Amino acid sequence: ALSAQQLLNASKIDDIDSMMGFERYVPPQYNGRFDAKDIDQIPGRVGWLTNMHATLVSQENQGISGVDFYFLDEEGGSFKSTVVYDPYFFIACNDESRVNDVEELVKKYLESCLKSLQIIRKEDLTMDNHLLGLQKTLIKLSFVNSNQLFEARKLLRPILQDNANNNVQRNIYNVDAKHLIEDIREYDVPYHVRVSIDKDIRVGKWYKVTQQGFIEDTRKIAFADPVVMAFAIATTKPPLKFPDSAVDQIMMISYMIDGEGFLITNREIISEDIEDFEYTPKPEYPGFFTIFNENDEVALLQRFFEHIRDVRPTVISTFNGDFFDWPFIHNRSKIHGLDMFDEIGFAPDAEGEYKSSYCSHMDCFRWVKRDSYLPQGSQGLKAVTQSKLGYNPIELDPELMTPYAFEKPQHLSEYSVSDAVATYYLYMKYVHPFIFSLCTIIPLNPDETLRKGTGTLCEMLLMVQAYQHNILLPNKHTDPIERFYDGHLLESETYVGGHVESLEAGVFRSDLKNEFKIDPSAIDELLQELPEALKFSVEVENKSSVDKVTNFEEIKNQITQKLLELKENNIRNELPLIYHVDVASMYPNIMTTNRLQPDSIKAERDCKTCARKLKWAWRGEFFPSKMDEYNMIKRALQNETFPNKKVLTFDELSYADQVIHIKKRLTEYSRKVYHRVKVSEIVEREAIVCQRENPFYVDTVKSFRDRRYEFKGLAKTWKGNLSKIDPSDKHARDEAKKMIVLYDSLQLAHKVILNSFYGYVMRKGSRWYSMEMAGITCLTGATIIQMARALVERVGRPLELDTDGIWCILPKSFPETYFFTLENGKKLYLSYPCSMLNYRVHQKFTNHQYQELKDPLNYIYETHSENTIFFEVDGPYKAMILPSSKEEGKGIKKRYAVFNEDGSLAELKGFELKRRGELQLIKNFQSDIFKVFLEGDTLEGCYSAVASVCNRWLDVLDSHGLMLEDEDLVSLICENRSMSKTLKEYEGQKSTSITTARRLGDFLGEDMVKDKGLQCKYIISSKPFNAPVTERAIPVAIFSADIPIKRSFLRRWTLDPSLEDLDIRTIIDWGYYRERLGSAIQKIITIPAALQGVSNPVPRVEHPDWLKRKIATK
DNA sequence: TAACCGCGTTC
DNA sequence: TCTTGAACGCGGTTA
Ligand SMILES: Nc1ncnc2c1ncn2[C@H]1C[C@H](O)[C@@H](COP(=O)(O)OP(=O)(O)OP(=O)(O)O)O1
Ligand code: SF4
Ligand SMILES: [Mg+2]
Repeated sequence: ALSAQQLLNASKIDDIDSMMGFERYVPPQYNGRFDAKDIDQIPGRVGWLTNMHATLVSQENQGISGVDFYFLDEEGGSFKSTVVYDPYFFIACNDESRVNDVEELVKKYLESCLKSLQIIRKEDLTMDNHLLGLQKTLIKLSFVNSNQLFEARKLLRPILQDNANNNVQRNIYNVDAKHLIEDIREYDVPYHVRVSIDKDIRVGKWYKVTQQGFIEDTRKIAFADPVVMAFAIATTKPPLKFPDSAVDQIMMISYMIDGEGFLITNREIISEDIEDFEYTPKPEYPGFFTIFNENDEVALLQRFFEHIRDVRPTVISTFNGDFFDWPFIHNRSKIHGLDMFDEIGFAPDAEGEYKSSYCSHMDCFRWVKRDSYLPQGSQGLKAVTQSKLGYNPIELDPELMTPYAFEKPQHLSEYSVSDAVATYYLYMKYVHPFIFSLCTIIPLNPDETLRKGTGTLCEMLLMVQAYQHNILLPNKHTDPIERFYDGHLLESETYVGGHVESLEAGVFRSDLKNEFKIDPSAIDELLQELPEALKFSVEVENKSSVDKVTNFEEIKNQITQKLLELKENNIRNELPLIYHVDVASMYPNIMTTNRLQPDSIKAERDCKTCARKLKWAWRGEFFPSKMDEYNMIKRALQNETFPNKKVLTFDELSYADQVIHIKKRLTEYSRKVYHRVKVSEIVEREAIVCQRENPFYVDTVKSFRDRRYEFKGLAKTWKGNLSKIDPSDKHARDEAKKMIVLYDSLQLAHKVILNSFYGYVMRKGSRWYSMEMAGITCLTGATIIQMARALVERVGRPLELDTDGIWCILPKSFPETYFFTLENGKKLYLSYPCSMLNYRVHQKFTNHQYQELKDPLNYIYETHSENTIFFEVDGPYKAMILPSSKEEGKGIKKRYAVFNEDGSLAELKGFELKRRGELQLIKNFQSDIFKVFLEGDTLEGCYSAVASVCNRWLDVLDSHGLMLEDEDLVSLICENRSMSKTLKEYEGQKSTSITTARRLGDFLGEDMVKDKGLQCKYIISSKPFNAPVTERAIPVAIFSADIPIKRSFLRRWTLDPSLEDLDIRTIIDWGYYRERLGSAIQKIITIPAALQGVSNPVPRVEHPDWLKRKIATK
């Protein structure tokens, strides 16, 4: 069957890898001991593992499944070895009495696929008394191949759906072996992952291939060096349109190999014989490119395909090559009669992405999207290169590439080549070390470590831990389709997340005095807690003792001066310090403090201080209908013929689509009757957390957090090295910076995976699901951060607060940073505002019930006090600009701008210029104003220097843009906007992006709006009027097209049949665009100035009504 | 006015 | 088949 067509395919693959140099090496036979202390005398071959692929092999009739491992040896060659391992899953029963009887049933019903049967015990944390050593008995169903495992799984799931569904009734006045199968387990594990876990094999490690298995060579830890190749293509699309594979040609293909770069050209579209040249933006990224000037598109592709075979790459890297680059090559190779699989070994898979067997295809766009921590507006290759590579790649309009093929091709080749050097060094500096080091710990291959969701990565890490501790894997979670509460059907239940608040707004600077009204009782507490808060810092936060200090009383008196000095002067006016307090890896440390894991959340029925009762906050959004109502609409629905995708009944439907209809018909009934559709209620629930459960989950979080803490630490050490270096030595400074951009990206690359251990608990299909633990983690974080704000509020003023961070000001007379001294010829760091917080969270949040198993054989536990929740401080900063809302008594959260002592921009957040695709004028306005919030010498002087830039930008919108040129206009007025889906999935929804897409469709043709993610760049129109903005967006692209279609389309949407004008200035509603500018100046300039006591610096933007009335009263 | 949506941020 | 979470700003429609 498919074993036959699956064993044919391997032949093909087996021959491809041999063509690309991957011999199938079988180790010599060895009748000796499986020694580990010396692997040198055991005969075999050493290799650095570089890929894995599940395959189907034959002896030495149906296939026996296994994994092909691709190696790079130390002699400079390569080989390939295979392991065989029986796929398997388990069966669980109700009655341990009858365990041997159902095994008899399994052997006979699964006769055609079962290979072996076994009775296995595993620890199951679902089970009473499992912490005393009790285990659960399972039946292990091994198989030959994975095609037979699937057959058996399709033979039992019928039984599983009888043992629950019904129960036939016969003799009403009155046990089968089939009803003992409670469930199957570990049935949905992918085969290649099952092998790497059970055999403890990872890509990026060194193994000595031997007859009895792979032996990890603990000696060599450093990676080997593959042969890397990155490439980017250039095409010849039509003007105004994205390239199509059918017609469009292929001008060039640039690529790089192991540090030497190459370029091949198509002379039927080009026009010159480009000569060998150099392009290195920085001396660290060489780019000497030798060009292969070829004639036709076939000579192109045939030289590319032959060069790959001549270099044997183990990794091909691209940039959005799975959605464009590769897929075009295949369609233009088929168009010219070639087989990519037969020539290179690449082909698309079930997900549409391109892969091979010997060569991992690394699409850099997936590391940038997932691990770069860059905003979506910075995920193009240019923004990525400036951010991560430290130079500017050459930009070129897409609508000038194919003309400049004939026009000026020696610059076109520089674009071609710049995209390659960007892609090659981006991969070599960021993608290669991150992904391959991630394969060291995560049991997948490079092209899957690169593409899986971060939640799935966490699932993989937790499975290795569950397997090595002999823990039975829970099945994948399935959400209940119907859930109720007090008689109402619910729309969405959730917990309340973190705590966000904006408190003050405006400008604050390290040289402009501020007013601090201080609570004396607050300092009185700081007075009492002071002796123990310093004993805190030296012990908990530095791992030392006050016995070794030389100056504890010397500094304790030193800082009690500055606090008692303030005890008298409650009201002061001094320069402020701008500081930031944020706890390091909050939610992970909240979890590892409270021993929080999903299996630790028990009930009353799952059970002297082991149970730790913690509180979370449930939030439900339910309909305002009762079940009498709910019952009434189901009867109406039952008398309706529904389509089949000829017409079926309501009960013949799928239950999932039943609720869908019910919800859509309860959608409108509940509204017209019960006045609304969503009613919100939040109840604070309590849950217990066993402090003695198998800590396999929380130990995976602690292990991964510790793995990130080192990178986050090394970055700080190199930050100080950059401080203590002369402001000139080029190499030095550069080197530092280079290292601090790598170690910040790396620690941030671990940041999302680390925090995905908390999100995994709520993920759809999670094996370890529990709404309780995610809610407990958030409310603990909320209560911690609100306790911290209540303290700083009484001694300074916090400006903004989010989840675990607090921006604040404190008077300059407040104690800042001191350093303890030891008799070791060393010193210890202390910043009092951090420690005063950390002492008091270590007094109201430590876990005095943390129990750990300290002798397993006798099942003894021991209690201690664990808490790893520390604040960290960054600063002091020079300035911070916080906007304010256009409504009364309301700031705005999640956006501000801070500035380093240097004047450099430290952090800018939330605003429109960072966001992907807003309107460029607002983006250009914002990238102009925050900089001149640093000029001037008084506050009201600041707001007027910034007002100059505000009025100059208003002059552009007030003068109808007649100062900007007819080409520098269209970009400053553009509004580029992405559409997550395709048009027909938006029917019923009317936005500006919607109509721009439909208008761009019947102009350029339906080929423009085929795939999703399309960029709706448009302008708002003046005509028609007395109408919505929704029905007024004009696709900006028409203005470069042909005049009659210009007038035809524009006249249709303007409702004016006369072609009065064709200029952008004619149709654009300037009153709209100046109102969107007026809102920006209100939020960032004037309203902030008012609340700081400065009259309107830009009186051309008018204060809102409520603030005028508030000004008149004062 | 206020609820509610899509998008893309900040956590 | 594959799949981290919630809170929020802002423009825009809808009730
Ligand atoms: N992608 C995310 N997914 C889930 N939770 C997140 C995410 N980002 C931030 N958070 C949640 C969990 C965080 O611990 C918590 C605080 O975020 P944040 O302070 O920015 O980083 P962090 O506290 O986890 O590490 P650190 O502060 O050292 O950079 O909010
Ligand atoms: S809290 Fe105590 S009684 Fe309850 S399950 Fe855990 S160990 Fe058993
Ligand atoms: Mg934090």
